[PDB]
Amino acid sequence: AICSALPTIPYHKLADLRYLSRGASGTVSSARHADWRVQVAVKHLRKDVLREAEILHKARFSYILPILGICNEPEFLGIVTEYMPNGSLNELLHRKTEYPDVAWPLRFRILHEIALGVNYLHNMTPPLLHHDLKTQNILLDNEFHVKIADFGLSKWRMGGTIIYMPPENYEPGQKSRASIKHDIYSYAVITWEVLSRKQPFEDVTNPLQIMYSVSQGHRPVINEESLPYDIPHRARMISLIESGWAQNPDERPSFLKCLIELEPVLRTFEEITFLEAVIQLK
Amino acid sequence: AICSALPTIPYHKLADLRYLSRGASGTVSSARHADWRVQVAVKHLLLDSERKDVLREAEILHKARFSYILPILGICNEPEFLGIVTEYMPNGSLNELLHRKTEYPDVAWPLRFRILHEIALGVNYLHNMTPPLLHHDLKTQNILLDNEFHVKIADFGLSKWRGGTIIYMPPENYEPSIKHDIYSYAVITWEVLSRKQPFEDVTNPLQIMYSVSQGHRPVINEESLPYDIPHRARMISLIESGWAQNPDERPSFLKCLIELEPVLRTFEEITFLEAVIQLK
Ligand SMILES: COc1cc2nccc(Nc3[nH]nc(C)c3C)c2cc1S(=O)(=O)C(C)(C)C
Ligand SMILES: COc1cc2nccc(Nc3[nH]nc(C)c3C)c2cc1S(=O)(=O)C(C)(C)C
Repeated sequence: AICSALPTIPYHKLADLRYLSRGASGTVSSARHADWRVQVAVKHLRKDVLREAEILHKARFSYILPILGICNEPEFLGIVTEYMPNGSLNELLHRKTEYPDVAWPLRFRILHEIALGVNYLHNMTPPLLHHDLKTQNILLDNEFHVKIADFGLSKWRMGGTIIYMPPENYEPGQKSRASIKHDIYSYAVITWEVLSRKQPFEDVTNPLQIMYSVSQGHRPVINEESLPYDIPHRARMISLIESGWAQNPDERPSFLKCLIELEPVLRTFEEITFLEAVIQLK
Repeated sequence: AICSALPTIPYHKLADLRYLSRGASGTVSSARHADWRVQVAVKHLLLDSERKDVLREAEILHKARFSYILPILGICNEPEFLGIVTEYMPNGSLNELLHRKTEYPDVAWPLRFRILHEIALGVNYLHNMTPPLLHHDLKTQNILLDNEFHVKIADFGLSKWRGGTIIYMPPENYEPSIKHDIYSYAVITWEVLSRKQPFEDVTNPLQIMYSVSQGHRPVINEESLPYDIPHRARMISLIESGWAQNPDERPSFLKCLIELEPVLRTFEEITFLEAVIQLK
């Protein structure tokens, strides 16, 4: 029966408000809270903003973007969260000039924390299904620890890129929106993307042509060029990817199964290697 | 009107339960959550008032959620067992970091200043709540350190909405205030910058209490606070105003933070990372 209320933040308490990005969800800005003396992120532009705040507030966990409050005024409506200084996983994987090396321990830690975050959502009462996982909404804190964001399409078990969407979701309905095998598919594509640092379906022009290929059973390429033979635990990771993005949803594993497979892999990395991987990025 | 409920954790979902420490508040054990696959910490203990105290602590932790407050994950509320489940802090307490000198020969200045800044950020947040939450039991022992040595404030047993060690207690509190936490903070600051035990040459805690009531404080000289400390004069000023005999002369955490902000800006981000790697 222990209940915590989300604080209401007056818009005038946000100082040094600076534009970060503009998306479908709305505009993201950075700011500093004048009383709390911390940096914050603000997602702004009704019911859909409040629904996302409610989900973030209820789904609080170590690998979920921490919500600090809501701006609910006639003048302004926005979601206030902790500021993620290292942006998104998408930026880390594809900004190769900015990041020439992303050490294996760190890539494996990121994959483990994404699975830990999604598993938590799935274990809630009732289960919370993300349904829009992408490298763009896997955010990175000051020490490159994962924070999952974007709960706009996230539904309680009661436009942009399609590369993380299972083929059965292309023509939606009751069954597809209800599916508990959607997030694992997205996770399988993210895993491939993290281990290769390549754009899934890079050689395909139209995203509609990607959709046609995926429905036939075609997936991002698994070979020596995309996934080199020097990748730690390559065979095990390939097995996880291929089961995760299987055409038949029934053949895709649960996040629990995924985590039990990843735990021995993560134990082979000494703690200092995670620290060294992060310093290499600065 | 957005409300979040604290999850109830069945005791059987806590695997590898191992003793860590025993305190006045209760026993602390480490464990792993069988479904969530994460390491956790459990603070556990049979009386109506004793049960109510644990529920009070869990309520405070749940309501006072913030970046520098120990994150609560759930409550174990069973006939068989009653406990508070939180994130596991792998680096223990600030007390251990400052005084285990063989384990930690160097604690670089950027990290010491970052710790001091995060303690002030955490306490300021508590003070800014509606109504204000006053810690009233700040000590180096309940300043916990996460995997990257970021601060998490714990122990909300004595924390009130507006025993043990007396070294962090203002003299007016001996015979029973929004000016208690700043006093504790001033002692913690001295302790962080010196790595010495406050009043180390005293054989009885009553001798500390008598000294403090007479306006005497931990020594500030070249031996305790060397001349090579970054921003030494400013830090000494903060310490001395923070532990002033007259509570009215002690600053607010807002003032304290405005004082610390330019100090923290002089350190490049990579120096914090290098300070942590030096500890491993
Ligand atoms: C450094 O760039 C960003 C930092 C962010 N920190 C926290 C949250 C962000 N976005 C967000 N998602 N959902 C909510 C409710 C909020 C505030 C952040 C977003 C960015 S960004 O927009 O520049 C990026 C890296 C995603 C393009
Ligand atoms: C590594 O040692 C500890 C880690 C801890 N991690 C999280 C919480 C702890 N204590 C706690 N305080 N309040 C609550 C509700 C809880 C669970 C931790 C305590 C320890 S310890 O007891 O070994 C130490 C370092 C304080 C002596």
